[PDB]
Amino acid sequence: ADIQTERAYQKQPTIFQNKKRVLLGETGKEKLPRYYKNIGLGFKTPKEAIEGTYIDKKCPFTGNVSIRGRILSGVVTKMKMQRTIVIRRDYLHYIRKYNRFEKRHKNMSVHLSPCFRDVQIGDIVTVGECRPLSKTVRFNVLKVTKAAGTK
Amino acid sequence: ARGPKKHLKRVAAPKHWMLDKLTGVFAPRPSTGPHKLRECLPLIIFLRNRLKYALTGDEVKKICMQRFIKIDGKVRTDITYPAGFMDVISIDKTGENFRLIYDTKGRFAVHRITPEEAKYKLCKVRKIFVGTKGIPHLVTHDARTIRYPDPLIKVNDTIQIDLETGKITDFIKFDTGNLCMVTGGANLGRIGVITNRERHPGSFDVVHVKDANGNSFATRLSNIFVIGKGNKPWISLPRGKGIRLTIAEERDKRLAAKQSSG
Amino acid sequence: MKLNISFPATGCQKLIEVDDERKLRTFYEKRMATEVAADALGEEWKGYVV
Amino acid sequence: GISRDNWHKRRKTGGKRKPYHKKRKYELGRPAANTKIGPRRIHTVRVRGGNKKYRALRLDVGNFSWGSECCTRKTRIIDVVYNASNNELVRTKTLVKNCIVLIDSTPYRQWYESHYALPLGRKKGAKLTPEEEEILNKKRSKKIQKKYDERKKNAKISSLLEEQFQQGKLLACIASRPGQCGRADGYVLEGKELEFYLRKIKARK
RNA sequence: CGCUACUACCGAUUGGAUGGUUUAGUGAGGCCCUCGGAUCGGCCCCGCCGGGGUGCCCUGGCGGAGCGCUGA
RNA sequence: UGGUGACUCUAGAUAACCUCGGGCCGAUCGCACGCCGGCGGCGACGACCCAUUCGAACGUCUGCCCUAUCAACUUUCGAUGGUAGUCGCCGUGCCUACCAUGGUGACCACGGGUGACGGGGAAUCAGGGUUCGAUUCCGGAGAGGGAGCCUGAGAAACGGCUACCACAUCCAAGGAAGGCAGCAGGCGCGCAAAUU
RNA sequence: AAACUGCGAAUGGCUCAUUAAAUCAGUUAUGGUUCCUUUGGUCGCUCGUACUUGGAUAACUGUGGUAAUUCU
Repeated sequence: ADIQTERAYQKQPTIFQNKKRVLLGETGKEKLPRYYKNIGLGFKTPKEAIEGTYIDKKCPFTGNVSIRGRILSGVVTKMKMQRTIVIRRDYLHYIRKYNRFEKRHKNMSVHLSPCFRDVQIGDIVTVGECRPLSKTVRFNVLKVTKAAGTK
Repeated sequence: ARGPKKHLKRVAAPKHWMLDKLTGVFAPRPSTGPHKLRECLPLIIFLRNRLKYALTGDEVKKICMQRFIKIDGKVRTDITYPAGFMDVISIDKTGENFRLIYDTKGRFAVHRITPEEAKYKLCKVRKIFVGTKGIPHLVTHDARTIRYPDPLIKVNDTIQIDLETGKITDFIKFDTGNLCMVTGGANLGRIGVITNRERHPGSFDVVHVKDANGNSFATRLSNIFVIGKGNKPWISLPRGKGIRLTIAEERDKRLAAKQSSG
Repeated sequence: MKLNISFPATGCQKLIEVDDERKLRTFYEKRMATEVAADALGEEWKGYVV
Repeated sequence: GISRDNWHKRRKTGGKRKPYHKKRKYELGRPAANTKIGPRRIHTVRVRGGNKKYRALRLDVGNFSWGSECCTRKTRIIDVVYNASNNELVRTKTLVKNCIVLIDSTPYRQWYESHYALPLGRKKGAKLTPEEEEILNKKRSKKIQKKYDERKKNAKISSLLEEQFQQGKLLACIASRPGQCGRADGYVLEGKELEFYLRKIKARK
């Protein structure tokens, strides 16, 4: 697919893609190295990140974002922006006078890289905290676990 | 507030200074220096409250301005100078030397050391980095920078600085079986052998320490200071050797001392 | 309008009181730092420029 | 004045946020440095901490790099032809980061010809003047001519860059922020990026 | 249904007051940008024995009565 | 080279650039001192930069009183996100241009009220709880109300400046000057609070 | 003494008007920034009048203006 759907050229800023080509420099292939990094904390770089072609500067694996801070989990509830999803974290808040709990939830707008295709509503996502990416986004989707019902 | 603060309230001061709640509204705000505000001991507190060499801050000022106090071998005339862990305070007029070392209660002790021990100190290396044509540099807990350190010295180790020259003479690795003091937290002032280190990536590592009396405790890796190689300290320890007694044992010792004394 | 006249070659100065506007229609409508002949003040001022 | 705060912004729920303090100095903004092309005019700005920002107001020279040949040269900026953010920036000819410009190819061609024995361009196909054959052919020894011939084999230029050199101007992208550092530096467009920006410039006419 | 008194409503009509919010017009004053150039200097230059061209004759401060360049 | 869980880190190499408003690489000062001229101790001060010392700033997670006689709000003039930039000390719809149609809500959004600064904490209390917290500690805000700035490392400072609105002082009417929610003190207000 | 210069005057003190995920508390992050001062390190690392360069301006002397100011 064409990765150049923007008014400006999309590229990985750390990759030089027009190193000089000559007869010896080209033998039936142009070649294009792919910048990717191994984020920490045991998270493995998805295969599509390594062998993909998308340009996403907020992607944890091939972009310019450092995963540091809280590592949370949520359930995907809305996928209707570009490269951003809304997940819902459900918890119980303890009211002490009644010695009981009440259901509460918080929505979280988190960045989803193009490396995670086939993400559905109800999927569980492990997200990691990064620097502010937009007005409301501060977490990047690190891992996707499909909801029970995969067959 | 605009700009930095320049005052410290008496009640908001660090508790281990052991200041009253009636001898004024303010506590001496320690100057910026090699040690943090809440982990230091100002020179006025040491000279007046601890050693009783002065009865007022004016007398501390007189003592310090007569150039009688050396801190790590250098004369300090700043009465709010932040003196901290492992530092050496020399008073050549009275011919004494002290090391700033925590009690088991978490308070800096009046720990007199020999004039030959006052020639060196121990520093925990806070970071190591290569700069400017590949010269290695090391930064310790005294905020002092040492160029060309041994390529075996890493973060969390301990190095013995010669105060006269400022150069490294020896070093202790951070490893199990090594003696260490605790320099923060609930176990502050305790001494023991490192038994384990739980690595928590992206968070604080936890180090387990076993006392000389079989007691065990844990701290954060930033609260550990390697004191000696093996179970032999490289510095003289205070009266209590880092053994935190329970309240019952302390009461029993106090009662025995009362019986022996009166 | 009085005149605070200063001779810098000897560092002297004096406050003249001029009340005749005929003696003054030589400085009027002239901005600062403008060199004007002082001949309109009196016979003694002939040749002076201030 | 110009404020970069967030409490004037609506909440993410759509709620309206009331102001609890007046504007702070550290939240300020400044008027844009509309860096036009012209004789060098740069104004120094005192910024937070006492440091200096170089608010360039006019520039006509930049340190642009030919990446494939690794040839960085100081070069006159002729024009600005494409701007991805706003089209009005090309109309007013404002130098900003990532704006496509036409720069002068002369220093690059001089280095190009000092690393001699490439395919013919304007070397002898558009200009045959003297005073430059003593830097093209000269009187070379065995070692020197052998080294130049060893350069010759791996000495080629993409046809797009070739016609750009023929026309006297090169397409470049400004990789520095002239309104902050005072320099309009960048790199010559090549490869697929050059094709992309040529197609974008063509589609604008 | 008559006496007597206090609240409250709708309030006949809107005389009432520290009031707020707003479309449109105007808009002080800073800051920035593009200009402006009162004025003040420095070089080249007609100059004066307190001025290297030594049959003393002439850098540098000036005493050296152009605005041509240049800086603030 | 070295380091981190993780760098587009650190260090290294190359080609060039290097701001009229222009970056550092010392025309500074004291005390003790001795040769044919040389050398030199201990200081003071100052300047780039690297080190989180004191911080500040901006983010993460969770937690706040009453109200539905407030049920849909935001999206025009940024509302949610994407791309490029501008500005900023920096991350960021922070602000522009283009693009997508998003974002929040009965798990109470949005609006309204609060005799609401928040917390440490206080009174009362069998176990639960109820009520309070302007008030000496920590954090925030303000200096009559708004707004805009200079200087500076740090202020949108008010025992700084500039203007407007309200109030108000002196004047020879031309002009000049102001800011006690600092300590005392006065008036007013009041049930309600001290020494110029 | 005065004055120029340097530093502080952004701390402290007062008050609780605003303020309802705002502030604030605990937790965490800056690998997204700045940081006077202190402390330690760096400070012949640059191949291109020096046994010390220039112009002012206060304080001071002197003449003043305004009814009036920490005006000048």
